[PDB]
Amino acid sequence: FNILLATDSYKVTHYKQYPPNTSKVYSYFECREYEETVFYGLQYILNKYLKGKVVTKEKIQEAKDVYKEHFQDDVFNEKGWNYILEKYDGHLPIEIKAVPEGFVIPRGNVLFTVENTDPECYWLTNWIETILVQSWYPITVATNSREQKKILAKYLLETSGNLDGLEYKLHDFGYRGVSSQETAGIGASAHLVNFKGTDTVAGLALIKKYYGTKDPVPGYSVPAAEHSTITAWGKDHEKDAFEHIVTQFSSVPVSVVSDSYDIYNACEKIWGEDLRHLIVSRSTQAPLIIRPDSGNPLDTVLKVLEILGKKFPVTENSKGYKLLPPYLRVIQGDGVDINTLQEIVEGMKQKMWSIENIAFGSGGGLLQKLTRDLLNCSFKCSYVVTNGLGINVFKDPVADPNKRSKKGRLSLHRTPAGNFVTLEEGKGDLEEYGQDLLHTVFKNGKVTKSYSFDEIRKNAQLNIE
Amino acid sequence: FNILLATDSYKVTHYKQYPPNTSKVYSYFECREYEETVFYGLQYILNKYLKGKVVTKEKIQEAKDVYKEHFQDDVFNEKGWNYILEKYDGHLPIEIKAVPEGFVIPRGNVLFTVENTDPECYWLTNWIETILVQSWYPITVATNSREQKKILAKYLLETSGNLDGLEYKLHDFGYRGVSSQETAGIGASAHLVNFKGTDTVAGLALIKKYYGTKDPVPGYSVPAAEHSTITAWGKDHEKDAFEHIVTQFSSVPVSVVSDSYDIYNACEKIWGEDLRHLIVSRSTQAPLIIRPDSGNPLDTVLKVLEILGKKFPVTENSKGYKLLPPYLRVIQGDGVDINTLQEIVEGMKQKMWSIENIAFGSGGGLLQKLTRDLLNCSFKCSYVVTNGLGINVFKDPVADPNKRSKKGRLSLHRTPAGNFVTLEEGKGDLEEYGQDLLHTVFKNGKVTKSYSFDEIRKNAQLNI
Ligand SMILES: O=C(/C=C/c1cccnc1)NCCCCC1CCN(C(=O)c2ccccc2)CC1
Ligand SMILES: O=C(/C=C/c1cccnc1)NCCCCC1CCN(C(=O)c2ccccc2)CC1
Repeated sequence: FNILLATDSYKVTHYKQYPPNTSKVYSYFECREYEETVFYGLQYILNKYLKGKVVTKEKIQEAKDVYKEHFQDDVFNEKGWNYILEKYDGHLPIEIKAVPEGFVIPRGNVLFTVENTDPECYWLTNWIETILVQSWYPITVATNSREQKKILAKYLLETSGNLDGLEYKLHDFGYRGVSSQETAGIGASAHLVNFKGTDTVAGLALIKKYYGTKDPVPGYSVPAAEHSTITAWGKDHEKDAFEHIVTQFSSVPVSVVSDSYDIYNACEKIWGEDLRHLIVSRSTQAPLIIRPDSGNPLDTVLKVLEILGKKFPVTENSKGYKLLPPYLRVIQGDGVDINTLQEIVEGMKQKMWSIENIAFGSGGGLLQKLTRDLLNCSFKCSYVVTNGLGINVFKDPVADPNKRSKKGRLSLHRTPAGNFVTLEEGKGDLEEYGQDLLHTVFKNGKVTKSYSFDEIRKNAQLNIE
Repeated sequence: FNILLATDSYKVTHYKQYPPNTSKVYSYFECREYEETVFYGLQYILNKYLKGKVVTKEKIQEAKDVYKEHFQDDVFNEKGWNYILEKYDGHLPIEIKAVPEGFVIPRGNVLFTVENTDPECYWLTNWIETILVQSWYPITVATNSREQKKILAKYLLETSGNLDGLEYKLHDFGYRGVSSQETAGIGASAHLVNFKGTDTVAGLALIKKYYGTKDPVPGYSVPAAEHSTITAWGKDHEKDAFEHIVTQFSSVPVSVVSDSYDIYNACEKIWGEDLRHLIVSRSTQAPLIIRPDSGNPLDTVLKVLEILGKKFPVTENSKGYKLLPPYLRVIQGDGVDINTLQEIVEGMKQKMWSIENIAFGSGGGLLQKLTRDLLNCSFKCSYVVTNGLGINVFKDPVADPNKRSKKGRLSLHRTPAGNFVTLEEGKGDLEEYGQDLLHTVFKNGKVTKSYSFDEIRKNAQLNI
C-alpha cells in the first residue's frame, strides 16, 4: 500500500490550485441533512492506512513514475512529499478530531475534522479526503443494521413481551454478495456493532486486530445446510439428506434449507410427517431452524408458519400471539432488506404470529445494497488561513441548497435539552455550550485515542428502557 | 490472508453433510436467467488468493482456534486441511475451467466450473464458493460500463460522423464512493476494460500486477479542480481562483468545477465575459472543461450548453448538430448512472447538441450502485459422484422457476449460427457441437492459462 497512490487523480494537482500563501486547510465530515447515524470505522483506517512511517523514498519514486505516465505530464508534488519524509520521518503532519466511535448522532452534524499541523503541508488535508470518506461504508452499514434492529425490537416486544434473542435476529449472509475480501471484513464488523450472529468470518479478525473484545470473539454461528448439501443426495432422497443432517447435528442448533424442490411439501410431509420424530425429541438449546429461500418473502414465511402450526403443538398468548414448540424455529434469508423486514414482521403480527418464531438472514441488502448517497456522507473544506488570515469558506450551489456546506472552525456540543448541535464560525471558542464532544484521535502519525469494540457496542445501544 | 477463514461459516460444517462416500463435487458459475455479460476478474482471484501454498500449520491452527469460539464447538475439519498440507504442500487439489476473460456472453451460460481432483477433497469445491462468487463484482462493473459505452457510441455516431474520443467519455470518479481500497482497485480495473479515463488510482497497480498492458498504464487523467480549490479563495474571489487554475494548467486539458455558488453565473459572466480572453487563446490539445456538479443533470447540462453557445463561437456539424469551439468542453459528473446517462444524451440530441461537446464522470453509480442480483451471478453444484456412480444434481424451487439450476457435467459451445450454447448432462462429450469453449485456467495450485489486459479489452470490444 502506497498512500501517495491512494487518492483521486485530480488531488495530485491541487497543491498548484489553492491561493498562494495558504498555511492551513481545515476540513470536516458530515452526514449531510435515517435521521440518526452510528459513527463507526475511522479507527480501522487510521491504523491500517494513515499511522506511522507511510512515506518512503521508494514510495515517492513509485508515485512519480506512475503519475508521469498517468498524466502524461510532470504534475506531482515530489518536493512536498520529500518534506514529510525528511522533516517528520514519513509521518503525516495531520490532526484529526472525532466523536467517539459508536456514538449515535443526528444528521447534519460534524463527525470528524481534519487539518494540517505544518503550514507547508496545507495540501495534505484534502489529499487524504478519498481514504477517509470511505468511512461512509462502515457508518452506513452500522446505521442500516441498527435501524433494522429497531424494527425487530418494536415487534418482538409487542408480540412477545420482551427482547430475548434480539441480538441474533438478523444474521449476516453477505460474504459472497460483497465487492471484495476487505469489504467483507469492514462490513461484517459494522453489523456486529448491533448483532452477534454472522457467517461472514472476515469481520472477526478485523475486530480483534483493530478494536478488540473482552470475549474471545464478537460473532457466532451454528451448523447450517446449503443447497449443494441437500441436492447432492438426489431429488428422490431429500428426506435422507434432512435426516442425515439433523442427526449429525442433534445437540446444537441446526438450520436446514428446505426449498430445493418444494418448501411446502418439505414442511408438511418431510418435517411434519416423515421426520417429525427426530424434531420433537430435540433440546430447547438445539432447535431445528427451517430455512425458506425463495418465493415472496412475506407470503412464504406466512404459509410456512401456517403449515407448521398445524403439524406441531402450538401454544398461545402472553400477548395473544402464537408460538411454535421450542425445538422448532424459522429463518428467512432470501430477499431481506430494511424494507421487506418491516413487511414480514408486520404481516406476521397481523396473522397472530410472534416474532419469537423467526430470525432473519440478510446478504446483499445488509452489506452491498448501500451507497454514499443514503446518508450523504461528505467531506468538505470549511476553514483556511491565507496570508496569516483565517477565513470561513463554503460551497452553496444555486440549484441545490441541500449541498450547502458548513462555515469556519466547527465543534460538536450537547444542547440544554441533551441533544446534539454543531457550532460554526469558531463559535465553540465561547463557553456558551459544552466542552467540544470531538477528541483528537490522530496527530502527526500517531493514533492518540482508541476505543474497544465493547465501548462501541455500548455507545450504539437502542434506547428501549 | 487465510483461505480457511475466507468462507461462509456454515461451509465449515458442510463436509459432514454430503452423502457418505462422495469423491466428486462439481460446481458451476452462471449469470442466471443486461442480456450479455463481460466475463472479467477471475484471474485476479486465482492469483491473489487461490494459487501456491495457501495452507500452513499456522493457518490450520489459527482457523481451529477461531472456529472453536465462533461455533462454541469443535466442528472445524482439521484432518481434511492437514491432508492438503501433507499431500500437496498446501496447494489446492482443485480444477477450474473458464471462458476467456473479456468474453461477452449471453445470460444463462456456464462461465466457469469447479471440481476437486482428489477424492478426499470433495468438500473443497464448495469451500471456495464464497471467494469465487465475488467474481460477480468485476463482472457486473465491466458489463454495466460496457452497456454505458453502447449508449454513448450510438449517440456520438449519430450526432457527429464517428466515434472519436469515445473511450474517454465515461470518467471514473468512484474512489471515495466505494466500500474499500480493495474494491476501488477491482472495480476501477473492470471499468478500464471499456474506457481509458480514470481518477481511481488503485486500478492501475492491480492491472499491471495481474493482467499487464503493453503501454506503461491502462488509464489516464488530467488536472482538475475540486470545490476546496475554488472555495478556499473566498466567495467574492471565484474569478481569481478560475484564472489562477487555468493559468497554472494553460497547456494541458483542465477541468474546473463551476457550481460552487452559481453555475449559470460562472458560465455566462466569469467564463463567458470576465475570463473569455484566457479561454479562446487555448490550444485544441488543451480545452477548458467546464464541470457542473449539481441540479437536475439534464436541465443543468442543457442550460450550460445554451449559455455557452451564446458566449462562444459555435459551429454546426456535417450532421447538423451544434459544436463548441475546440478549446471548450463540458464534463457532467453528478448523478450519472446508466439511466440518467441515456436521458442526457437523448435530451442533448433533441436540442441539436452534439455528443462531442460532452464527457461524463460517474462515481457511486459506476462502482458502488451494483449488486449480485443485477446479473444473478450464481455458483451451484450440478454433478457429484457417490459410491463410484455419477449423478446429475439440481435445485428447482416450486415458487421460483428462475432459481432452477443446471444438471450434470457442463460444457460451453458455439452454435451453427455462431452463438453460444451451454450443454448439460455431459452431452458435450458427444462431438455434436464441437469443442468445449472453456479452458483449464487453474489446476492443483497452479494458474494454467492467463490473459493480458490488452487481450481482455480486445475481447470486450463493441460490435459498432
Ligand atoms: O442458515 C444459516 C445460514 C445460511 C447462509 C449463510 C451464508 C450464506 N447463505 C446462507 N445459518 C444458521 C444461523 C442461525 C443462527 C441463530 C441460532 C440461534 N437462533 C435460534 O435458535 C432462533 C430463535 C428464534 C427464531 C429463529 C431461530 C437464532 C439464529
Ligand atoms: O473533472 C474531473 C474529475 C473530477 C472528479 C474526480 C474525482 C472525484 N470527483 C470529481 N476530471 C477531468 C476529466 C477530463 C478527462 C478527459 C480529458 C480529455 N477530454 C476532452 O478533452 C473532452 C472531449 C470531449 C468532451 C469533453 C471533454 C475528455 C475528458
